[PDB]
Amino acid sequence: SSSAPNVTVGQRIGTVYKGKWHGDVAVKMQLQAFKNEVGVLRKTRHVNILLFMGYSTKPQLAIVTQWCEGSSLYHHLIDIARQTAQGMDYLHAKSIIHRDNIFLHEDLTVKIYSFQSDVYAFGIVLYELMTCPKAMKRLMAECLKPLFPQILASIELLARSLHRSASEPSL
Amino acid sequence: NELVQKAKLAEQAERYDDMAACMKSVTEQGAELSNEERNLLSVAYKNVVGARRSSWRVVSSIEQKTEGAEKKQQMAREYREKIETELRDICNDVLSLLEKFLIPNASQAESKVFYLKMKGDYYRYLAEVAAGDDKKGIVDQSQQAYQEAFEISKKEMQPTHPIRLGLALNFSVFYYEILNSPEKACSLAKTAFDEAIAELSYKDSTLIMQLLRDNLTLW
Amino acid sequence: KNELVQKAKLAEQAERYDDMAACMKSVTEQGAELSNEERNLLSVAYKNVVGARRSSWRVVSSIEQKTEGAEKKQQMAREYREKIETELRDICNDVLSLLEKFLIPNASQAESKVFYLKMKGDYYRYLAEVAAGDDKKGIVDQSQQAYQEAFEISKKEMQPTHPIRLGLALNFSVFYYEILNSPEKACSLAKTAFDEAIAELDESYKDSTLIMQLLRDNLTLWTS
Ligand SMILES: Nc1ncnc2c1ncn2[C@@H]1O[C@H](COP(=O)(O)OP(=O)(O)OP(O)(O)=S)[C@@H](O)[C@H]1O
Repeated sequence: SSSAPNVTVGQRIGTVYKGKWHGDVAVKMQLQAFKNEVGVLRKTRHVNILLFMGYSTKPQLAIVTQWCEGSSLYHHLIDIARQTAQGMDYLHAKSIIHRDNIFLHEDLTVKIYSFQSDVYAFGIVLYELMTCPKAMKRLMAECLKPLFPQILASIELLARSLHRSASEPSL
Repeated sequence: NELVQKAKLAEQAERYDDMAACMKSVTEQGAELSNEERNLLSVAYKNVVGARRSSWRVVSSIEQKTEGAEKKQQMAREYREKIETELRDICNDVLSLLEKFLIPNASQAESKVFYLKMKGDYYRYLAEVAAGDDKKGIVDQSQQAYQEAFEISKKEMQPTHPIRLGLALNFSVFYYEILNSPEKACSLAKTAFDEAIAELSYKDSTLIMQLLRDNLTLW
Repeated sequence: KNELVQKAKLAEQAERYDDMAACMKSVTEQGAELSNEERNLLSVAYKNVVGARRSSWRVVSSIEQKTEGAEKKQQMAREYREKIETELRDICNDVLSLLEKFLIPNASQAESKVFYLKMKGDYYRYLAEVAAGDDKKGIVDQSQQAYQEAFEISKKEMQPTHPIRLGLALNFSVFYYEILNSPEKACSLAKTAFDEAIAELDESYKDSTLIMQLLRDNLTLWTS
């Protein structure tokens, strides 16, 4: 019990919309351009990032993708900023050039011409998130004014931060 | 307002005995606890009974599962009564201040409702603690305690005021558990959940309506 | 005899330890040798009865600092801290009295001697964290001495990856940085202690890991 206190296609957004194919999903509802962006976007897979859950062609061509529930980049620190750099870095490594989005799943896993073009915009996104170590600011400035594997190493150096001590556990 | 500040402080440290103990004093003055001192005495004694009721629910469980051992069950029972005695001792300490100091000084409808509901719960805890004929007398004391509150607040307070739901939530919890009569339990909550929805503080109200909702799907 | 252990367990399932500690010290007065897990009962029984008072002391003191912009509240907040201080001091002096009187003197086994001596050094440290005047200084040495005696005994006979020795070096280190403010000596002890275990690290490995992660996480805290 408990006493008083103390003290299928579903929802739509856009084209984009929600879905229900084998569970709640997102449906990415011109046609030639839509297919082209589908082909480039559909490449991402085989990672913890940029995951899909289905596809559609008719009666309305669309892409079914896995859902996400969390404090997205705009919807909402370093724990994800590593993920974003890694995911874009890994996709860049596989030779997908984006030159262009970040949504939190479980509130912990943030899900997302040349590589540097994506670097330029990522520096701006990182800057807004941070506005703290000075290394974070220096990395963002360098990107706006390096190789993504170098940016990932830059985050590693930014991982120096890790109050109060902690004794043997009370058991 | 030294006692309240000390109690505010004993809450921050999580020393709940001192919470109530210095809160008893301002009640003993014959004053009408404000909307804050009401809550401070409320959390003060709630945590003191939550602990013993939480210990009792453990020791009682052990006493059931100790069918094997013979002397071991003796100690397990011996300790249980030690908690119940600690549980009862705090309860009598709260009801007494209730009847002597709070309800007599009560003037507002929320004041009377709060203190009788407080009287109602502190007889429902005693009911579970009670074993036999005491259960009958104490539960009979329990039913009267809540009922006075319920008939006060059926008309002397707005349909959405939190205590009206707080009276609805626990009065019903007394209905199902102690009386073993879910029918009255769901009837009270459903009426209570219904009249608020029609009348639909808001953030406060929805905090407990979920418990009103869960009770309805519980019994 | 065996009944007291049963009641202490019955007080660590009800999560009421003031009786668990009270029953355990009663077993201590017997003067016999606490068994492998009867000793552990005493540690957790007393480890929780103290931890409750320390954190209660922590917030109250923190309020005293935050409430520097007043008089009556600070007087009462200071007064309430002195109440948590005194309660804690009593519990400290109770455990130590058992250790030096009954447990340490009969600590025949090496593992037991390091366990108690570390525990004696440990429960001395709790006394130091609250003690301010020269009492802190007196407590600082006795924490140091007892920490050290266990520290030496552990090296002589005990393995370098045992949970106690690791917990001893994790605790001793916390004394260095917190009570003494010598992070150089803290990290040297913490770093050396877990470094040695890693060399010989290879159920037995799991427990050492939980302390070791505590050891290493402590280090990263102190470095920066
Ligand atoms: N798989 C998904 N899980 C959860 N939310 C999603 C998912 N796919 C899309 N959304 C939401 O739907 C919104 C639709 O907007 P977006 O597709 O991100 O951008 P857009 O509105 O199409 O405009 P642009 O210019 O193309 S970025 C997103 O901002 C998310 O909030």
